[PDB]
Amino acid sequence: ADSFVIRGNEVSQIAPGQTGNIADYNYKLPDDFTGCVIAWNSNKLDSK
Amino acid sequence: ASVYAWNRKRISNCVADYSVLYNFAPFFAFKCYGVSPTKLNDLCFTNVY
Repeated sequence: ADSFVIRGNEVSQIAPGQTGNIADYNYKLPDDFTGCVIAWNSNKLDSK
Repeated sequence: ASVYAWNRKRISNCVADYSVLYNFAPFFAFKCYGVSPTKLNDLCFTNVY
């Protein structure tokens, strides 16, 4: 597991099919991959 | 547009550097249940509507 945080518009884009800024420039997940994705609220705890 | 008499902007004979459109602003849906919306460069489209 790796620490990660990204936009709430792109929090639903965690699937390895959304190829773009999130994938080609930030992090790409291989097609033959096994793993889980979990998340919780972090907007009020850290915001400016 | 207002959605009651929707038009069809037919893209004529030209070149649609799709990466230029992807360089403008982030996209929200980007969901394409067809051709892969990643390698939209090296295949040729007859007409776009």
